[PDB]
Amino acid sequence: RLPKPMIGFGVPTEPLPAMVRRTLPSQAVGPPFFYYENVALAPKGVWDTISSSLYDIEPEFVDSKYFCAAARKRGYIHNLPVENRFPLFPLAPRTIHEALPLSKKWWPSWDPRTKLNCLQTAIGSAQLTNRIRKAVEDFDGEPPMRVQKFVLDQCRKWNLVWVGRNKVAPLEPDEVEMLLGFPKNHTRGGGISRTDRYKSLGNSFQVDTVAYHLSVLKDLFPGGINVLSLFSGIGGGEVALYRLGIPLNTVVSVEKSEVNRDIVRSWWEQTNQRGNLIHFNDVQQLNGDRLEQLIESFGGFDLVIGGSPSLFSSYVRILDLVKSIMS
Ligand SMILES: Nc1ncnc2c1ncn2[C@@H]1O[C@H](C[C@@H](N)CC[C@H](N)C(=O)O)[C@@H](O)[C@H]1O
Repeated sequence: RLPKPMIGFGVPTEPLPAMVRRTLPSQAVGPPFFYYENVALAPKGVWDTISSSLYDIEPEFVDSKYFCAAARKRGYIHNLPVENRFPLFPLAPRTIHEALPLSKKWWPSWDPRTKLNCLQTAIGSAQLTNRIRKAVEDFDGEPPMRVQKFVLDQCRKWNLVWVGRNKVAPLEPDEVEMLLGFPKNHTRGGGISRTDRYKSLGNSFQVDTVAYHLSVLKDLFPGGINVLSLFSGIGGGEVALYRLGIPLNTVVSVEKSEVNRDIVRSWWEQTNQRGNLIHFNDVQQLNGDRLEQLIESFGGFDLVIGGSPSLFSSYVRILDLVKSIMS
């Protein structure tokens, strides 16, 4: 169902495809700009539904493996210009060994991975890494093919990395933070647990990818940008805009988790944003009246952006309200 290399209309690290053009449906244009992200792998009918709900736009499928050392396959529905995109610099390390230098010295020659799988919320238990330890410990390299297959399967499944001889480990949160393009300690401290760190990171945007798409906005909004960020999580979008050097004037962030909200608030302060950050807890508390007053108070929204959430319906309802209001 998906393209041969998932580079969308193009990725910075490879040659542009032969086709980099898109003609936006007439209704799909106009302010505001919108950016919707969903899992790439999904039945035909779902993406059909999403497209029909979002002004007939066809999704742009891209794998974040072209932006970092971990794969992430996503479909992005948007109405942004597609040309003159530039990446965040410097480019993220794109192999496990580049990203995690301490992992290279203990990487067995028989482990061919140079790229991690999609980063998820759950982590490999001590029990499993123990099983792997005992499975490889008996041999002083290399282990029988069937055990090689057993441990390679477990490692791929759980994104385990080598940290010593006979020792694999799940990624620690700082490693995940950097793989996703977040500043270090972005999710550390302040009342969030470790497992919740993994859950908030596992559900986030890959920042380099998103920034590559949003980079076209930098010239358009020198006054600063007003953003409706829906299901904003730990603020992947805001961090992308920030790393792009796009000033943020007003951000309306709708996020159910208090832990996520606090993470984003801390970040907002730490980066000394002069602009305004406004939090709402439920996407269902943004009615036409609330949107109206937000807009008459702060000006219209330049970008509305949301990620992988009836909640999609909430996104659509809200985007439609905003576009209606703005004309
Ligand atoms: N009803 C809701 N209203 C607003 N946010 C929700 C709601 N339900 C779940 N969420 C938040 O949805 C975010 C949707 C995630 N895919 C977001 C990841 C986020 N975009 C990031 O880049 O970090 C999470 O914070 C979900 O917990």
